[PDB]
Amino acid sequence: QPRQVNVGTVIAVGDGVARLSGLDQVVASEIVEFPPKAGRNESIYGIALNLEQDSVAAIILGDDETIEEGDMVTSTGRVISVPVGQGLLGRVVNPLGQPIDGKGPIVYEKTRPIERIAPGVITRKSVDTPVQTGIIAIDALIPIGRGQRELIIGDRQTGKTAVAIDTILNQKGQGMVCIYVAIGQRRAQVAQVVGTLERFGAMEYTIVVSATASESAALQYIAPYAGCAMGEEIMENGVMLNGQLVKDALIVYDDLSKHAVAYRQVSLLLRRPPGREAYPGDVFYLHSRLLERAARLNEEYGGGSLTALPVIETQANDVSAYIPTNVISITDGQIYLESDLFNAGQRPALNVGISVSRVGGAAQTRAMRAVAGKLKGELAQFRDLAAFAQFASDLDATTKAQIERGQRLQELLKQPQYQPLPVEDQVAVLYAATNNYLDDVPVPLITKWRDDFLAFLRTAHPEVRKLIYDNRLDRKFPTPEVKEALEAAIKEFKATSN
Amino acid sequence: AKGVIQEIIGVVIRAKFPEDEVPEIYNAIEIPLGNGDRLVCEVQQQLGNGVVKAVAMGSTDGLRRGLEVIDTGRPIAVPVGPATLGRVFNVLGDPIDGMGPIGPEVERRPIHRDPPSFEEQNTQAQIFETGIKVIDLIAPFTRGGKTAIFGGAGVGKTVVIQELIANIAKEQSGFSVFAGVGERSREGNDLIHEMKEARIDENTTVFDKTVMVFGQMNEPPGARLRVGLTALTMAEYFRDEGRDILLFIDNIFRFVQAGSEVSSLLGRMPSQVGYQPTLGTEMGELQERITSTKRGSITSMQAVYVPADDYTDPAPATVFSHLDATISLERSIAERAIFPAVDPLASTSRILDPNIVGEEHYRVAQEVKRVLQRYKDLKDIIAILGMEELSDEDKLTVQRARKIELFFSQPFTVAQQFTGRPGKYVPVKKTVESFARLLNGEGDHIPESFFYMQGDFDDVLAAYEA
Amino acid sequence: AKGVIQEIIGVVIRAKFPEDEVPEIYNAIEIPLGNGDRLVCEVQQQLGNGVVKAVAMGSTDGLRRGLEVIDTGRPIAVPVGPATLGRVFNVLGDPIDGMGPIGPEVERRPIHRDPPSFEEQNTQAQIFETGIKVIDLIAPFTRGGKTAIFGGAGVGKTVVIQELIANIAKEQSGFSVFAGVGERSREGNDLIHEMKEARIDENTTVFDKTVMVFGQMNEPPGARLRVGLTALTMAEYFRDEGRDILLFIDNIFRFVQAGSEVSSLLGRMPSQVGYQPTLGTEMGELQERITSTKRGSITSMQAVYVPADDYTDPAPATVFSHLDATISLERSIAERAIFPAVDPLASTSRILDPNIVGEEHYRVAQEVKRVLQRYKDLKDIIAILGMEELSDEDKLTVQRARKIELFFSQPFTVAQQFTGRPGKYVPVKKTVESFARLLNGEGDHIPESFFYMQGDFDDVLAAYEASQ
Amino acid sequence: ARMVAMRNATNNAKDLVRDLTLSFNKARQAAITKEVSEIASGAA
Ligand SMILES: Nc1ncnc2c1ncn2[C@@H]1O[C@H](COP(=O)(O)OP(=O)(O)OP(=O)(O)O)[C@@H](O)[C@H]1O
Ligand SMILES: [Mg+2]
Repeated sequence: QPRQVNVGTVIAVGDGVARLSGLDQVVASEIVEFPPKAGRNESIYGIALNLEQDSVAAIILGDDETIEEGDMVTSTGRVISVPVGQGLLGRVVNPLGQPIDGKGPIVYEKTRPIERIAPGVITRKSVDTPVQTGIIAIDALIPIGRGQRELIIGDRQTGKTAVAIDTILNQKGQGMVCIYVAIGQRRAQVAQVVGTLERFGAMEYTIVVSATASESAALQYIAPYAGCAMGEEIMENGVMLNGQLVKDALIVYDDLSKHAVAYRQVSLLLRRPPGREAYPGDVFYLHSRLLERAARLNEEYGGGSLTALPVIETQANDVSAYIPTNVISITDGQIYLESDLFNAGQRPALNVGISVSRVGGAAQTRAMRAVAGKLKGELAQFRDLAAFAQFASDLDATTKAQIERGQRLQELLKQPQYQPLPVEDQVAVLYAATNNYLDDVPVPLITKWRDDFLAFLRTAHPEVRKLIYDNRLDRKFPTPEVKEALEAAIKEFKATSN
Repeated sequence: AKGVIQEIIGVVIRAKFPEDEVPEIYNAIEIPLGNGDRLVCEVQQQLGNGVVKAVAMGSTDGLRRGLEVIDTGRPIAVPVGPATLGRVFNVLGDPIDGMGPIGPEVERRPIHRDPPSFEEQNTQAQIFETGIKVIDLIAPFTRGGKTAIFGGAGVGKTVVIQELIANIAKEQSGFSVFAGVGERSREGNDLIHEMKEARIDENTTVFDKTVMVFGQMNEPPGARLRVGLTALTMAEYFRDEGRDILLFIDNIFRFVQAGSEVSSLLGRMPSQVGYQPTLGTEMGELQERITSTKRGSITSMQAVYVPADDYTDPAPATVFSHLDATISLERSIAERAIFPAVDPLASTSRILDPNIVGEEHYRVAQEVKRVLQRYKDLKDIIAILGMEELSDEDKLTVQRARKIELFFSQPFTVAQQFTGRPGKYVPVKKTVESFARLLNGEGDHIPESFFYMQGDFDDVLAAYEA
Repeated sequence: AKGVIQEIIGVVIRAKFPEDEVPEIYNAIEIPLGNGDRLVCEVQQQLGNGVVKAVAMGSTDGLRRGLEVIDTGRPIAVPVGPATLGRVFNVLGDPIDGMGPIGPEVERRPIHRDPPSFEEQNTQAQIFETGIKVIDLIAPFTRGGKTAIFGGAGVGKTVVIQELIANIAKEQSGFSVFAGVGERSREGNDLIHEMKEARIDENTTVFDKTVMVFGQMNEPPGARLRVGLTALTMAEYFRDEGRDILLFIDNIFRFVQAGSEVSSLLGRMPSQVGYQPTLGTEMGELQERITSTKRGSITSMQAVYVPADDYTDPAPATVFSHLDATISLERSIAERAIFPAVDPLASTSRILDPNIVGEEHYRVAQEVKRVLQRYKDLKDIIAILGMEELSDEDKLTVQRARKIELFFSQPFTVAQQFTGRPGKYVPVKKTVESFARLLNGEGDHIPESFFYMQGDFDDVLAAYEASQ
Repeated sequence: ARMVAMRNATNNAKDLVRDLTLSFNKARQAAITKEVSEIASGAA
């Protein structure tokens, strides 16, 4: 089937950037092919970014050492696109849709173009259905709802990837399809993440799009946009997961700071003028394009949603830097993880004082919304009285019990790793703590207490958990039916243990 | 009047036109696409020999280096008129709402207009009557003036906007304009559209009295740059009729950011921290069309987001150079069921001087915010002294402060169908008289929670008598 | 082949070749240079009609324009195999020791190779006992994983590296590779030679199981840039055949700084503080080759130099995401005569997991961090108000934290040159037991000064009894 | 005793102010250097 293709000549190939000379009538983001030649039996694609007069500066999606001056490039008519559909679930694919786990070819029928306009202005809807992270601190104080983009910002090693993986693991039966985009992450760490996902059986609904550090900066630059297109297809067409047409996607960009670094590299290799901190001028536009594609569409456009969880590392906890402030501005909420809190035993390490979720209670179940108000108020008030706690020892009994309750609540949130708690379990624990049933327990045992309590509900009374889950959407959660057989269960557990 | 695209670098398009038909500096390029619609660019720099450098206003992910471009002669033309009311528009004036396109009979006006001359400016500042007690007392607006709210989410800023629109539409004619510049599409859209469509006043929804233009973060920098000017043109049409207009430029700072990007991609030499060299002039060309002339006044209440918490940053400083009042919404006041979360402190206004508002208005506004000047600093003392059991006279001051803090709250008409409480419109004279009489001590007979959601002191009294 | 030099800008040489014989991106070209010795440059960029920009990797200060350049047609090829064991090489693979050149029969492998694929990654790791209390307790040294120490100028990175090599180089169970990229030839090498040749493993010296590639501070930027890749090529052969490899790269920073100088001479647009735009990609290309695969394991220990004392510098910030274990050396700790100088709060490790390292070890490490976190939270209160204002339990935690800070100090066998304290090797079990006893309360009566330069807790108790 | 303790605390606070002033001046010089470097890079 012979066809005529436009051909140019590589006149200057450098550090992953090639000047393609005459490729007239090339679309502004096409895929130049670099057809195989003597010594290379495969094709190395590239993205024709700069369409300058008499030149096409194109970043190379692969290894540029093989490309040589004078090589012919054929301009495929397609804009940069990624395969999407059911076939990508459970597969690790590089941002071009090519599998890298070697489990076979990707079976697909549709290729959605990356770098698509936002889903729409009026096409969205209010975020109401919650995303159950499984972390009590997140699910109670900083709620995440379907269609809400929530940044995870922290220091170099505080638990950002741990929080993201816990969120991904928790979506077992909640009709969510997770996507994990690993930008600039070392291949061993991506392998560890895939092993963790496979160990807990969370690789039947997860797509891993990894552009590791060794791979060219163009692949890292397009790493989130691929995957975002995958989630766009999932929310717009749906995938058959567990026999259900799931149209909810949860995408986690492993590190957007590394994505910004890759964009800076490809821009400076293209000799585009720099901006602040050597980043290009339109990097806020870079991240706003990516994050504004996460939306909760209305019922007229399908009713699907895409939840984004960007991850950012900050140098020396400087949240005033350029990329951190840009993405903080873009996102609908922030989860601050601090090394000071992480070392002090607070394992989730959320700085609940400065962590915010602009969606708020609308991203919580009615049970969680009803219960967590007291939790948030008491935690904030304990943070306020920390000043008197550090110095004053003459505080009255009211303030002593108040600070003690604050410590109770803080120790309640010291959740371990890879142990998510479903919504009913968190609701039961928060009801037990907020209704003074946990006051007699000393702080160092509270976590153990909580764990033991759950075992009780997993053995003595599963019907109370079923009842809590069944009517978690009612306007007034503390139904007299719910209020009984739960306080009774708590009191029964109190007698059995200590 | 037809040129050819030469270069395409991101959202900056260079186009070569014939020698004698080069487009002007702010004309539209209007690149036609294959699938029927068009990509409207905006010229930014005439240069070379018939070559113009323009900002895309769109994706430019499907354009070659030979596509024809049709100069429109005039700048971006936006529909203005009563037809463009209760509708949502983009930067180009194309209605992005579900309803149909704007008819050809509606007048189209250029996006770029000259702000009113010096002779037309009012020689004396005038207070703008909003009806909200805390706003009209602590931080009064200005007719044709600028006000900025510094508040996040969940503090009722959207409800404040809705009530301001409703009050201006009831007491005056009061058409309103809302330009969401660089907003989250979730917050700006489908959580402003639905809340204002649901909110109703005199059997008319707030959305029916408000124009909306939305340049969101997903759109290219040029769209976020010119959405403010689109809203200014739409508001200026009504201002020419003599009607008073209230304009909400949500995240005016995202306007500045947009310009920065537009400069960085335009090759302009960077200024200060990466910001554009034309910062002051660009902000002036937008903030000077917001003024009170003889015919009418465009009062603006903007929203400012400061990166991190840096007010020293050039964008917040440039915004503040054009601000007349600041309203500081706070989480603590909002979580205390005080529906208007306006902080009595940290909310300033240059109108609050005895020459404009009046000696009595200034005197009471200084009497209040003085018992709170200490922010009830007694609260620190109460924490480690328990009031020393009681204060010699301070305990009174605490009672008055709590009573006035409760009294700052007001039932809003837009929330009348949510909380089931009728909306109260309080004139500035009623507010000043009520607060003065409360500070004299007339309000020392009623307990707290009787000031919780009532419009005037007289309304509190009626309640005590009943 | 047979090009001509056009420009000589620093160590970057631009050469024009025939139109159809342009060298590839990473090929090696050679200037005859006369005298029978040639200058081997590595191409970096292709600029147009036969013009290529290459890095000299040599003095490049006595050659003129118009000199001919011969295109070898292959990248830098270094010898690999058992022939490289016990020998010292340049970046080019040419031996610099007194022994003869490597024979032609020895395999030559290019120094530029693709890193192991995603399939080959081996995520299995286990604790590697090193005998240093702070390393084996807070940030365990990882077998088959990547670890590094980030230290300033005045801290003892070299002392820690030498102690680690002395401790773990006798019981290697495999070969080892040491790369001296941008390090002093006084201590970084030629006294590691003295220590490695002196150490004996059953009549075979440690130096007989080591491939050492140098390229130190005196070499031009190209040698420091590609010496790491040469060492990785020499170690990948041993990993691919199943032999366990202990890899010790010195100052990965110096590798990055050279890349920066090369990029500056190449005319690339600078990024951040003068660094190359391609910093992340270069770091990835070097580091992803340092991986344990399913065929063999590389137990890699790296050093990183932080410019000034800025841990936010782009080079250490790029390194931080490529490690399994991070050990942060701080000048403030070093100036307190705490020569290990490791900051427990800024040092982490992936295998510090109760399933991997043990429940007791994990609990002890977490408590030793929670203490000293309570201390860091109270540094200013102690600084201004003083010790008295703290509560009783806060006073106890602060005293225990300062005792722990003193106890993390440990004399090293390689530190006898300037310190009179004999070296101490504390097993991981002894370290865990000592710190658990310290946290329980045993040793509260002991003054803090008795925890300085000691081994396990028994040595501290014996010193206290000697002081009575 | 309170007088002596506050004298010592004031001296410590003054020393800490001096140290923080040195650090702030170093940060200020670094910020100016970074700003001029990036401005010159953008100009060139
Ligand atoms: N309960 C916990 N919750 C979160 N993190 C934990 C918990 N317990 C231990 N950790 C730490 O979190 C690590 C998981 O990686 P983490 O999420 O911190 O990576 P990261 O923030 O992406 O950092 P990096 O930049 O180094 O890859 C574990 O190795 C351990 O050190
Ligand atoms: Mg991570």
